[PDB]
Amino acid sequence: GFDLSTATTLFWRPVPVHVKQQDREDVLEELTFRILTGVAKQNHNLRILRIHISSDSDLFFLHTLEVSEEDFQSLKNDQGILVDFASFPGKIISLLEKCILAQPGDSPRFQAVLTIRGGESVFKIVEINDFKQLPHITLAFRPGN
Amino acid sequence: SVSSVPTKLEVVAATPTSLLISWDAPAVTVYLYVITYGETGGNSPVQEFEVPGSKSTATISGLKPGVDYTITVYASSKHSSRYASPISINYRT
Repeated sequence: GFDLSTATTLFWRPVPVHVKQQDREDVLEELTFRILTGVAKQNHNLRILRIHISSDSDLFFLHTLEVSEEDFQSLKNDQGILVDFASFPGKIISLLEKCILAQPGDSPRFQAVLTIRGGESVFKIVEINDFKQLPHITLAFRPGN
Repeated sequence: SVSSVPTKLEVVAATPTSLLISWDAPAVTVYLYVITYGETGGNSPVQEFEVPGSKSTATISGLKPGVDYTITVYASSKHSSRYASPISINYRT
């Protein structure tokens, strides 16, 4: 449970995302990202990060991520992150900005991908070079609010 | 560098109760805009809403007619915090 009353919005704008689903065609579509930091109603001491992916065109397209300070430690180790939970939102925003600022003839090229396969969808921002898609951030999103 | 503040802020269209404000966006990729409106020299606390960074216009509703209002647009970017870089105008509805 997130306290939307005590929540602060850091980022609210569309971001270009490559959306892959199992039975549908790949689509390059601009999805609205809203990033919120705040505390839970159950405990002002628990700090939480909220990211909401939505489409202005589709009312059924909703994907949500909530990360707690405890959850961040697992994310920090598994992904080699070197910043604290306080700096974590700003780094995500800068990565989202690089996807927005990406140009067609970019090498390496920054690209954002939302992969929807059943009950979960995995969001990733990658830098595509000659060798590999190197991962900058990978986040697990659940359908709904 | 280039300025992170919105450039030209004006009331484009108006109703006795509502205003539509337009601004020219800063060259920086804007994360969000925060708009504060209140009555010029009034006793009432200032009202604030947020609009997406892609938007260059906003609508303020519920206003009282013939009253002078002070409207401020705050633009957040890489180098601008929430309430840094403000542009304000005064309008009589």
